[PDB]
Amino acid sequence: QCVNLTTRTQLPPAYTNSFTRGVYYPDKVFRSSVLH
Amino acid sequence: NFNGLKGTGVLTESNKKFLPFQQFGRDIADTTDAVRDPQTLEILDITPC
Ligand SMILES: *[C@@H]1O[C@H](CO)[C@@H](O[C@@H]2O[C@H](CO)[C@@H](O)[C@H](O)[C@H]2NC(C)=O)[C@H](O)[C@H]1NC(C)=O
Ligand SMILES: *[C@@H]1O[C@H](CO)[C@@H](O)[C@H](O)[C@H]1NC(C)=O
Repeated sequence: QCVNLTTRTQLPPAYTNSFTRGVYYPDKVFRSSVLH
Repeated sequence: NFNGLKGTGVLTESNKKFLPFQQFGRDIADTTDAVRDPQTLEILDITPC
């Protein structure tokens, strides 16, 4: 049961300024009070 | 030896709060200076003798 919808509305998507997010812990190791 | 990490040192109980995904900690010289114990989940400082 897999019925598609005709009700698709086309509009070009907005852009947004991602300031300083999306940092993640780069490896499975602990470090502290340091610049790396 | 912890998990194959051979070394000579003095072990001590630590207040370095390793997050759940971590297993080892390291110094500015790229060497392991703390390690959570694989049997009982506490963090140990490693200091050279
Ligand atoms: C649901 O609609 C899509 C289109 O939105 C159908 O995909 C088309 O399938 C035909 C062949 O049947 C192709 O010639 C078109 O190029 C396809 N269009 C797109 C945009 O993919 C799909 O077959 C439909 N399915 C059902 C079950 O209705
Ligand atoms: C080792 O395993 C036994 C049984 O599997 C368990 O009772 C014991 O708590 C384990 N050791 C530790 C430190 O949890």
